[PDB]
Order: sequence, then structure tokens, then C-alpha cells
Amino acid sequence: NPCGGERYLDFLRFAVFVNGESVEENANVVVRLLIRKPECFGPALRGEG
Amino acid sequence: VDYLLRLQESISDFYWYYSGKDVIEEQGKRNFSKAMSVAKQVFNSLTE
Amino acid sequence: AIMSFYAALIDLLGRCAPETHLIQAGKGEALRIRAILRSLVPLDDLVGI
Amino acid sequence: EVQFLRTDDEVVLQCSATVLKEQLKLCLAAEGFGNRLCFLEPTSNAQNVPPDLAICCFILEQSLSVRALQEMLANHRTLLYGHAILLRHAHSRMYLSCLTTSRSMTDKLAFDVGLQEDATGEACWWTMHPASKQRSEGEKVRVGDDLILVSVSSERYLHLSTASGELQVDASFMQTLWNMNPICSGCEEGFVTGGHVLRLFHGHMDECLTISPSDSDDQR
Repeated sequence: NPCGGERYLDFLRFAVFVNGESVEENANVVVRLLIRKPECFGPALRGEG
Repeated sequence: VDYLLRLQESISDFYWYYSGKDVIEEQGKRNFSKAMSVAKQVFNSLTE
Repeated sequence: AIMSFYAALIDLLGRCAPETHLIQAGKGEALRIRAILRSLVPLDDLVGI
Repeated sequence: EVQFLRTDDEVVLQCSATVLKEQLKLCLAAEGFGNRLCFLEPTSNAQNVPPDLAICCFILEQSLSVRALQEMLANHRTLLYGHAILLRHAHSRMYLSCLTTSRSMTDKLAFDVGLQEDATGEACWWTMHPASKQRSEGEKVRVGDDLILVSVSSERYLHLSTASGELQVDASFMQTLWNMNPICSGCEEGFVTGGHVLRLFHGHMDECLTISPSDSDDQR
């Protein structure tokens, strides 16, 4: 579902990036959660295939 | 006992955080005071 | 929609990227996060896109 | 009481695979000298073919909490879930680390796992996590438990890759359950134990049991 994926990615962008500078805590948490759930990256970035 | 173990692990982590620093600032002192007050209460509960 | 999702994901990761001052300070967490992001997204793919 | 793993204990990292509808046990192994990358030595067919256990033995040199590891990097204990362990190859004395190089054609995000000469850096440290909720973080790791190892540096699970025909070990985002089977805990002084290299002398004759010299006519 690319549309919903894009919407949630936009929310995560707003969460992590504030006033032109990255929020380190939120960025680290988001990156760790995304790597823990690799399907978030989409089929293309999925490692095996 | 389980809650006491959790509190002990948290306090050990917070000590490891502050070990490198030479002096604990006021916020760290306050968090230490809160954690150790809760631990004192838990110890009293176990004693009773 | 697929391109929008992938662009949003790359944007979110770039935002999650650590700050230059942290990188210069050599913070272990920042270097780790930057390495993870670099592993996720190859540079040749960005250049080609 | 169930045995608890402790530092300075020799262990073998073991994983299970199903090939041709048969359960196969494999131990993580590495030569160290001349080849720093880790492979998998099968051990199920031990009765018919001995496994090369000499290179599958790792020593739990040290176990630390995550914050203690952070402080030490910036600058016998029972293993507890969530702590970071430092595995040293018994033979080569190089530490098990998550290499930056990758040769896995199937997976682009995976990294190679191999030995590292020195203990410096966060690559050599691995964090243990319970395989199931039956155990919880902070609980002592019991012998025979199923645990998942996560590299501190790359945040990647120690993974068994069956994508290719060969069974290979690599650091990826898919988790594999590993068993840390103890090899030895502590040997009392002067007593022989399995896995020891020794000479068998003929009583006190000064004669020892040996094969013929190299290039001998009996093929040694």
C-alpha cells in the first residue's frame, strides 16, 4: 500500500525533523524500529529479493 | 521482589551513565533521590 | 504512488541522518546510525535516480 | 538447579536447519589464521564423521550491560539477557565480530560475520535476547536456552542464510535462534579433560605415541 505508506512516512518525517534540524532521539528510535520491521522499507529495499 | 529488581537495574544503568562524568548535576541528584526513596520504601515493605 | 512512497522513505531516512556537528564530535550513536543508513541506501542508487 | 552460563566458559554457538526433511545441527566455526570469515560445521552426523570441534569453541571473555559497554568504549559473572558478551575464538584468540564487508549475493543488507584480531570497537560485542517470552530481560541465561544475538555495531541478528544452496552464517535483519551449548566451565588443576591436546607417553619411558615423519613412505 504505497499511499498509506507515504502518509505514515510523512508523519514520521514530521516527528523526527524539527525546525531544519534532526531530533536525535526520535531519529534513532525511528531508524531502529524501521530496521526491526524491514517490511516498512517496501518490497524493493527488502534484503532477500 | 520483581519490582525491586527492575528498580535496581534502572539505578545501575543510571550509575553507569554518570560514572564517566566527574560531578552529578542537580537533575541527576534529584532523580537519584527519587529512585532511592522508592527503593527505601520497597525495602521497608519487604522487611515488614 | 510507488515512486512517492520510495521518495518519502528516502526523505525520512535523510532527515533521520545525524547532524554534522555530532559527526565531527564523533558520537558513537551518530556514527552507528549514519553507517546503518549508508548500508540501507547505496550511493550509486541515489546518483542513478 | 539449572546450570547458568558464566564468563570464561567455553561454548559453541549452535543452530538447527531442516535439509531434505531432516533436522541438522550446525556449530559456528572459524579458522582465524588465513580465513577470518565464519562458516557452519555440521555436527548431527557425529557418529559417522567427527566434527571439527577444535575451531568451534568460543570463550565468553566478558559480559557487560549496554550502558557499561558504552562507558568502556568511551574510555566470573553470570550472563543475563540484554547484556553484551565478548566471544573469543579459543584457537586463534581473535574475537567474533560483525564484519563491514559483505559477500551475500542474495541479501544486500546482510554483513559477513568473522573473527577480528583485537577487542577494540563495538563490532566485537554481541547482545543476547530471549528467543521467547518464557524468559525476560535481566533473567540469567540458562544452559540450553534459545537466544538471539544482535550485533551492537550493525544492529543485525546473527542469521542462518539458506537462500543459497549452501548454509551460511551472516548478520542480517532476520533473526535465527541460537543455542549456546557449554563445552567446559572450570577444570581443576592437573586433571585431563576432553578437547585437550596432549602427548601419550609410554609410562615414564620418555617414548611417545606418534605417526611417522612427514614425507614418509607409509603415508603417515
